[PDB]
Amino acid sequence: VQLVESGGGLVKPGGSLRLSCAASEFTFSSYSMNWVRQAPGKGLEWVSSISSSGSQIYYADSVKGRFTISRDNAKKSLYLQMNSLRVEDTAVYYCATNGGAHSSTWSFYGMDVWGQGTTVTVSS
Amino acid sequence: EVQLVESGGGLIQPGGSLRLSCAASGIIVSSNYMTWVRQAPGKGLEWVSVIYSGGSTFYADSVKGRFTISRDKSKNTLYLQMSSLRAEDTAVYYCARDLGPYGMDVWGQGTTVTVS
Amino acid sequence: DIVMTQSPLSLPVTPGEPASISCRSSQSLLHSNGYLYLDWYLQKPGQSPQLLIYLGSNRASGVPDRFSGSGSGTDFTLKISRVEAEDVGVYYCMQALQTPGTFGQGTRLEIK
Amino acid sequence: YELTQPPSVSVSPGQTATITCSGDKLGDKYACWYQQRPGQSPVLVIYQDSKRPSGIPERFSGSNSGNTATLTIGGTQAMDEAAYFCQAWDSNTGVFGGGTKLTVL
Amino acid sequence: VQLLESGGGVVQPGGSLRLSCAASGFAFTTYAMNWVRQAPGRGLEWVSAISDGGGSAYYADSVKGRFTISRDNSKNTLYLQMNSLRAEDTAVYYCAKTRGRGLYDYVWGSKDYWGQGTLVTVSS
Amino acid sequence: IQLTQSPSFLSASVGDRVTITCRASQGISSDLAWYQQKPGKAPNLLIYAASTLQSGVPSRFSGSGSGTDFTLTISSLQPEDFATYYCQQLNSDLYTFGQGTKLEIK
Amino acid sequence: GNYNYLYRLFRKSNLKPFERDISTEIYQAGSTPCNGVEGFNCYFPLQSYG
Repeated sequence: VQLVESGGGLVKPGGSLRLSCAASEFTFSSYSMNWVRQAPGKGLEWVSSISSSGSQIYYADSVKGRFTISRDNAKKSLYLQMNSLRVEDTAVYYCATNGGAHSSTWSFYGMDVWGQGTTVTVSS
Repeated sequence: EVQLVESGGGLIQPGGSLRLSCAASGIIVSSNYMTWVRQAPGKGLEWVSVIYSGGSTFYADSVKGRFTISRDKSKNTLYLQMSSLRAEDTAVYYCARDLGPYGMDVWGQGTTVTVS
Repeated sequence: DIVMTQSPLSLPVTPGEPASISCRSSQSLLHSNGYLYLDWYLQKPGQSPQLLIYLGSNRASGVPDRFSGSGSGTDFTLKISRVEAEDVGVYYCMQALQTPGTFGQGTRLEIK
Repeated sequence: YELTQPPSVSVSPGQTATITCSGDKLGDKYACWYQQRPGQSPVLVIYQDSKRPSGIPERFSGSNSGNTATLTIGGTQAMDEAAYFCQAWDSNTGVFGGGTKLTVL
Repeated sequence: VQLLESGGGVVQPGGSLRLSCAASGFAFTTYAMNWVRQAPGRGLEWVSAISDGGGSAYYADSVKGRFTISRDNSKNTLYLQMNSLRAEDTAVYYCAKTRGRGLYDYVWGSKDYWGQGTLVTVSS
Repeated sequence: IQLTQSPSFLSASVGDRVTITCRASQGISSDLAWYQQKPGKAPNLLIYAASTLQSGVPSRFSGSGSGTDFTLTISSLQPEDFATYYCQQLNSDLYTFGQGTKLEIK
Repeated sequence: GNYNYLYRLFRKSNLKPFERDISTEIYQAGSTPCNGVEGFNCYFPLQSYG
């Protein structure tokens, strides 16, 4: 598929955002999605992940209780609720497909299709 | 702001027919618990009827088989079909809004009904 | 963070006189859904606070009628109609919009 | 769980590069490697510690054993100058390596 | 309505404690709860909040990880986990219930009813 | 259920502490509403749930009791505080009232 | 009061044979807009049993 993200903008610490990652084709249904953020000065961080069915949802230790990944295979969209946006969350986020249907098969694949990242900035 | 206004009562022969009306401003009648409450002269308040927000009806033991409660969604109004009127029906009736644990928060002015 | 500053730091006012307490937010606390998420508390001396003003302008159950709130966006004022001898104690404001919940520093209305 | 990559290594063009990745009992796990040329979204180049995805020339060779994951680039050219992130999965947790920068002269 | 706070006393610098907010006279099954501290003559300052059925565990920075909260929805009680206590948490602790029971009545917002408070002293 | 107020005719001067009792015969423990009625007027809530102050009621009015006993307490009388005071069964099917207590500014 | 058990009194829609309501909305009691805020004409479906 062909992936495009949206939603990154200027918010102050503690604010709310809701990113997105839209797909071109309906092959989106067969891909377990991952959210990966890229620091302005460093490499990448894994943020979250979701299964193809959406029933196997995992978060990074630094982000649980704040973010809420969700998808809609009929809408060919991937979202990421972005609450309590906090001092080090400024980054560029990448939505990357795994291919493995469930979390048990994620280690047998890699994140292959990345969309153009969306810049998120938090500051007073 | 929340006002109930009542009309329809009057001097009526025993056993006759009659109807009350209770227009409501602010409250939607069609989704709240509305009750009919009676007060005989020289006596206190007493319950008559309630029609549920879903449309289910209820009347008292002294009321069953005689009165009927009715409503209109277009005019936001409450009605009471008054029939088989005995001498004990001489009272003043108010319309009130029932909220369960919350009391009869709003009330009407009341209308005097006399039987002769 | 939303850092809120009260004004003034103290208001010693004789009973029977009116009093206004102002606390301004650093950010905008308006329209999470259309209301002003600033809440007012009184901590009377020696005992625990309860709500005086919620949503900027409205008050909770059983509050004296003398209390009223006003202001929008960043400036907010509490309006006591008539100070009396039971009104002594610190007043707090709170931003109720973002998760870090910050209170004021505490201005007492006292009897001088 | 952490993956340790040297901050950067460099070789002259046309040489063979070697970039390491260290983890606790990392030879029991599957490791993926990615190429991030500056200003670019990364691209997967090695997965399953031995297999090479479609669209990648065979000179991207990776291997894993013990506590070290290694990637080998024979005949390094100009556009091999990129950030290289060794990746691995442990307990359903995406943990990225430090990221070794490769410089060609 | 009664908010009986239990536990509390003199604990050791770096030691441990756990506090109980036994509530009654109201549902507590659809109501959120808050934890509020007040160091001696230093003002009301926030600590914690919980949703109707737990899971939502919301903390300030100074209690990041070091404090955790729980509730006993059957027995109608509120709890508070403590570890490695410093000298700045020497205070009296108020458990307080949110106004209300609908959404956008933020679980970290208005606090209608408060308790009597128990002093937690960290010293030797 | 049967609710009984006690006693019916009650008298006091301004400033007295009054305790109007509506006694629950079975025991219901949260279902009381206090209805003050100016002579020939529309009643109004005073205390709902038998202990909490209904909004807009002045702070001189208080309620107490739970279970089988219930009371109305007025801390400081006013010359206009004369009325007929009703107790009601909340959360019921017939919404049984009391007979009515007529406080008098005497 | 055992306030562990509750009952949805505040609801306008009648229930269908074997229907289970579990929502946590602000019951609007009239025309006064609730706007996610509890207060007058803005109560809550569940009612705790005493």
